[PDB]
Amino acid sequence: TCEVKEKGRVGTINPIFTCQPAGAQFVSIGIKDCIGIVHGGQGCVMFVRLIFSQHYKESFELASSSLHEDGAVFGACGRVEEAVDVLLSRYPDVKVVPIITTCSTEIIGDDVDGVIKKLNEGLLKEKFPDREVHLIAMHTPSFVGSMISGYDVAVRDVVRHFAKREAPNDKINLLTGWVNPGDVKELKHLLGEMDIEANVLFEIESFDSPILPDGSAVSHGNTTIEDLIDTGNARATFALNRYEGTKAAEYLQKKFEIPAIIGPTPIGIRNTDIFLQNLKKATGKPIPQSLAHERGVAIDALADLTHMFLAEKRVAIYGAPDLVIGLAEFCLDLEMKPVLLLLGDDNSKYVDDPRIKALQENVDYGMEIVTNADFWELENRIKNEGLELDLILGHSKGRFISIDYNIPMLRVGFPTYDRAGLFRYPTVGYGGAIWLAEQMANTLFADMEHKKNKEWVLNVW
Amino acid sequence: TCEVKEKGRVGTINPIFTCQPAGAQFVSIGIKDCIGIVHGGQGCVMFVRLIFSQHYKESFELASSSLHEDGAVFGACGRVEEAVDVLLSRYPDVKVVPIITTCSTEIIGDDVDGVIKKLNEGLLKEKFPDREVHLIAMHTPSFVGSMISGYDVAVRDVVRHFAKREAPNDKINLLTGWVNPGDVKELKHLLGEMDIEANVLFEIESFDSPILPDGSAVSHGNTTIEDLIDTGNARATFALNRYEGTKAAEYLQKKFEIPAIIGPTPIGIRNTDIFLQNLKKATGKPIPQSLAHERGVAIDALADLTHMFLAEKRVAIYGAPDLVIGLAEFCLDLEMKPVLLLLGDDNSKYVDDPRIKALQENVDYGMEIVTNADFWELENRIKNEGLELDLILGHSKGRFISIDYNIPMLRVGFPTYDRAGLFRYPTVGYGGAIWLAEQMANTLFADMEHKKNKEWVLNVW
Amino acid sequence: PHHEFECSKVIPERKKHAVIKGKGETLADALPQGYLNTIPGSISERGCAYCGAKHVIGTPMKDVIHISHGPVGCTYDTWQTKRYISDNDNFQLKYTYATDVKEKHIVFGAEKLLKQNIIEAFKAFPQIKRMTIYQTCATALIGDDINAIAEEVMEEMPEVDIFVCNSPGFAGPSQSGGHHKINIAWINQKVGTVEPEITGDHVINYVGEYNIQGDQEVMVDYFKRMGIQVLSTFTGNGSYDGLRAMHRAHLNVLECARSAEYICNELRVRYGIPRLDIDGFGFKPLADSLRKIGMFFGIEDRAKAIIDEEVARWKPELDWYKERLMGKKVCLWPGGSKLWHWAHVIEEEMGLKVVSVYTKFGHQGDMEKGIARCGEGTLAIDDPNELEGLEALEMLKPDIILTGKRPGEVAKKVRVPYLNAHAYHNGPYKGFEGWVRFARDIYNAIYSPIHQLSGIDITKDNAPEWGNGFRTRQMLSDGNLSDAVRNSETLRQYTGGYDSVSKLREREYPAFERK
Ligand code: CLF
Ligand code: CLF
Ligand SMILES: [Mg+2]
Ligand SMILES: [Mg+2]
Repeated sequence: TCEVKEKGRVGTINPIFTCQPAGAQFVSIGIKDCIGIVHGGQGCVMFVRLIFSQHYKESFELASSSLHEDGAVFGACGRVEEAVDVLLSRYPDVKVVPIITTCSTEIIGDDVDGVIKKLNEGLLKEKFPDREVHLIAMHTPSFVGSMISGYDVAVRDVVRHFAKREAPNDKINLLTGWVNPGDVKELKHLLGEMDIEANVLFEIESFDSPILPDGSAVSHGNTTIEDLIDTGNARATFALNRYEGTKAAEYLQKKFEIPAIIGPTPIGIRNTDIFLQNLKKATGKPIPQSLAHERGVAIDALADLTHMFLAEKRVAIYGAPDLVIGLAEFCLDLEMKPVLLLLGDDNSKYVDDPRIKALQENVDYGMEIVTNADFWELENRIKNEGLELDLILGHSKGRFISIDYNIPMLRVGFPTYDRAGLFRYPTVGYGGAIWLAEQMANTLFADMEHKKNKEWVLNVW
Repeated sequence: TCEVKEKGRVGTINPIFTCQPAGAQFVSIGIKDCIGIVHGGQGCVMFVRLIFSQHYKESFELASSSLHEDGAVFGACGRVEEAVDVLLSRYPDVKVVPIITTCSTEIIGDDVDGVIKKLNEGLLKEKFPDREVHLIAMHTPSFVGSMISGYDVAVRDVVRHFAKREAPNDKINLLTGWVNPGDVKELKHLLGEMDIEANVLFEIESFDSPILPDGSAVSHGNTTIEDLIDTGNARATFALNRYEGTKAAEYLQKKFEIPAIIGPTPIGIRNTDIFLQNLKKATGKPIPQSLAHERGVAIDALADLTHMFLAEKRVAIYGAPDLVIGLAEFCLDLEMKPVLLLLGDDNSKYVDDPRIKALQENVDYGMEIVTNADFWELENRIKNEGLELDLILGHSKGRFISIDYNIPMLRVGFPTYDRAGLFRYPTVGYGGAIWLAEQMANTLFADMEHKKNKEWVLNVW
Repeated sequence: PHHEFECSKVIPERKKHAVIKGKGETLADALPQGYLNTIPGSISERGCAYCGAKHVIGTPMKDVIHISHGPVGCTYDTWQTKRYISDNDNFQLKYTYATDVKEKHIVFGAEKLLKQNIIEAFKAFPQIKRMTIYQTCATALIGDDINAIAEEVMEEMPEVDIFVCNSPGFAGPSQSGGHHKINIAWINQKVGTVEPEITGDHVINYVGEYNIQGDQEVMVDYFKRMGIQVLSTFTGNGSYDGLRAMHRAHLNVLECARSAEYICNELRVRYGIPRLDIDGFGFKPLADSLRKIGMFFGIEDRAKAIIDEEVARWKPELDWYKERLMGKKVCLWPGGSKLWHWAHVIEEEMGLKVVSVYTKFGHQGDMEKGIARCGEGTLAIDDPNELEGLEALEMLKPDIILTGKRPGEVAKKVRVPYLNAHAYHNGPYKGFEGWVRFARDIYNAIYSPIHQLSGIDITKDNAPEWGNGFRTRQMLSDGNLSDAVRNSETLRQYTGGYDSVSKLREREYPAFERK
């Protein structure tokens, strides 16, 4: 049966995620003309910019308040004030400036809402009166939740800041979740075929930036102030990822009565079907033949693989909880046996997830879902408790388990730095169902050749 | 230096290609309402339908004339006559019917042009007067050339039969060459961006066919009779693959004065640049900024890999000669060292390929190009003459060399049956440049992990 | 009675090749035609006689350079399309040879070319001292004397032995003529030419077994657990020189009668070796087969020990599948022998209803066995073409077919799942364990949640309102099971690992005491 249990150890060995501020920084890099300031020590931002570099091989703009010894003793609201001044004074185009707290500035208790109000009435009116500048508090203490909850918080804070319901319209708010450019592309394709306009939070396709002959391009997000304000006017909010867009979706529900459709994460055929059904329901638009065709093209790809190769494969999955769960679900439709799911933070709401209730009702073999997990929860099981696996699905930080215990691994989630180009491919939708199934197969195939495990069978499947 | 030399052995050990009829059959399956009849023994068609099944996991419709002993002694035109009747009588929608010769029927000297004359004036007028039916002889003896030259022959036979110049237009003829659906999609993207209309020989995207809820779909080509007639009306013929499109392009140049632009195969950034420049020249259409942006996006991906990982990698390449040569050129732009190219048939014109003369002029490391090659030309060099390789690029029939000599291999060309979904991705254009370079990297990366060869370095590239 | 297809009304000769087993009908009432010429343009499933000789029977021999005398196409087209494995590191899969006959050889012949090829091949493969040369359409027609050239090389090189198979594609209507040709060439040219070392009181030839995914290794496991010397396997995992000593066997154990009855029949006439026909598939047919071989050698207790152990190990897993498969419809659509090997036992032991069987190249003898073994109502077809297969799918509406790869991909489009009857899915399928693997693959194909998904039209306003983002195979299969079955403490899903054969290769066998 499928047993949900909390990690036993109190400590962390080999972490799956980083802290809430990293999630707020990720939200912020997805907004046009946005540069967050991370209020804390320099590493809290510089290390996170490296994370994003590791995934994308691009540099994104984020600043530090540069906390030092004095501010840690006496308070550091002045460090923020100077930061805002220095940032605005040197970056003329910036219009959005999140103020993102860290463990330090939360503990020492700096009044961020206070110092923002001061700058709005003060500095911004005096020195910068001709400029649009939105300062936004993001309270993201590192000693609760994770980058995942930080993301949820930040999306709420940006929508809370900007959303107004002046001119109701028929658009939806699509909160993609923390996904790849290839996911944004896929989701936009689905919306286009449904003929449904949306505010897409976030438009990060432009993270894949060119080298132009005139050296003029840069990676940036394209979610605009206008789009964020327009979130108040939508007829519904589709928050695909419950752990990354519940707060913003419910905020708009509670504040403007915009209905929130939370999940399921559209991973796999069946979950993509539910998305399209939910769009129809919300908007009244019919599901067109063209998507039934693309769906069937996807199913064809899956048919070639499922009972021949994927059936009964033993899978471990980790990463963002919505990804983990979505993948587990799709794997079961692919006849596979996900046997260990790691959910690598303290969220108390996993046990209440309907998708996890369904797994508990319906799974009929030995499965574990470990909450507050770390990578030692997987490695210890392999090394000392005889867990047998055919495949891992997760991000690159788990890689040494794959490498050193000879279990092949498909790179999914964030960050994926030990493979090239993965951000351009979908994991959601019908296109993503194709990509996941074919790449799991291709991963298994390479492994069968490595180990000489019936490698000769790959001829007339 | 780069030396072109002919295989020493007279015999074949582990063949790279099959025979001419296979190529004619491939041309045939890309035409709407086409079912070719392969005139010879039953294996000449059934085995080839299996090759196509191996690549696409789809069934295509091709028939046999079912040569038995009688025909081998007395001649077998009667079998063709009966095959045409039985086919048309049971397939009411067929409109194009190639008659594809084999070793047997060439040897026994059956007059296929004559038997087509007879059916046109006889059976087709008497039994099928209200139907359009095009019978097209394709002379494809298996004891010369290969499936590559057979493809070349067939494209000419089909264009010769249909092309008329009764309504000149500003379209081009795009002869893709023997490519994947992903390449068709890519090339049509470029044309769309260039604002150029084309007759695309061949429209094989519909090879990737759905399972629909009513079970109504089938894999098929979409190059129509109308398209093939209109090849006579074009302002230019783009034959990307010299060894697969020269005959057809030159036929139209001589018959209808349509200028023929033969190659280069658009693999890599530079070859794609040349294609777009050649299209500008021949149509007067300018190269838009959109394609410059897309180009720079592809260059960015390459920039992340080239000097860190691809540089000086020793590569061997086999498959269709145009693919082999295009890949070698791109590899050199990626700072790699292709040290062995296999060209696996008797074509006497390789030594005159200008792309090959450029390689001879400009390479000064040790590099061999082997003509009339087979796979033992590769295996023998590894096994018994100390050839060191970092990487192989080739189709799935070479796989056991990769597997048994522990050299990693990117699957390119035809057929690629030991991996899933490869036909949906491009090898040509800027999209193809990305795909090739990132998949070569990912191949190298998995190999580094398998061998524990500085696998720890894949963190902050 | 005979059956006509809508799609073949225009070619009424086809009506003779199909029968529905009618109420109270016997084999004397109706039987399809078989082993006739093919109808041109029909899109018949058939291959050539080179296929039958070289691709099916010849190439499995594990210690042999398999060289096709002809243009490269015949060779390319038969390379890396088969799953006959061997314990000679799959030499027979990894290495293939073609003479690469060109235009200049059409006028003047290709005898020198043939010879140069043979020398080149022995040079490149110094560990291999055996060779079979297969004739193709082109070399038959140009008239090279292959036998002479082989003799010529055997004179010059007394360390090598070369076999000649003159079975070009056009030599007959199908695979079948190739079967006959290579059987008779082998016994004429080669049997009797090697005296074997005998290592046991009980010696068999295992005949008509090609070791698809390890089938032969499964069966030879059982034989060795009985202290039987397997002198020869014709030809799966077989040794060229082993097969030259077939004349010394005590018993010919024949599985694939279609492909290898010819050589068993001549081995009886020439050497008085008796022919015993067996089934390699299913618990009862296999138990019976092994019991008989045991009795024959007076070692029936050893057979019974294997049978009891194997059935105890695996029956609780076979029966898990049987419960979920009961009443599901299946078409047994291989090329040959498998249709009658499976016809009865698959219904009995897996719960399937056989609604059709076909043979591409089989004789009337194969339809005798097939009709004899299936139930009334069953549609039996000789030399099917594509349209007929498609029409049978619409008319019979089977839950699964067992068929070739590309035929399976035709069925895929019309929402009929397949297993590869020929190459298997997760083979091997012979043996007690194999039978369970077989069942599991069928179960996984029928109850695939992707298959369930594919039948849903998402444009439809009253569509299934999905709840969870998954359905397990068990959620699709177990809904109407009795509680006794659902809660069984004995019935379980398959417990074997991905590769059921590699364990066999690392196994020691208890020796027995010779008289
Ligand atoms: S300057 Fe350096 S990296 Fe920063 S916190 Fe301080 S020691 Fe550490 Fe740590 S948990 Fe996260 S990353 Fe920060 S907000 Fe706190
Ligand atoms: S029925 Fe069979 S497979 Fe056909 S030729 Fe004849 S023996 Fe061979 Fe060979 S080289 Fe190609 S595939 Fe043919 S056209 Fe000739
Ligand atoms: Mg980049
Ligand atoms: Mg397909």
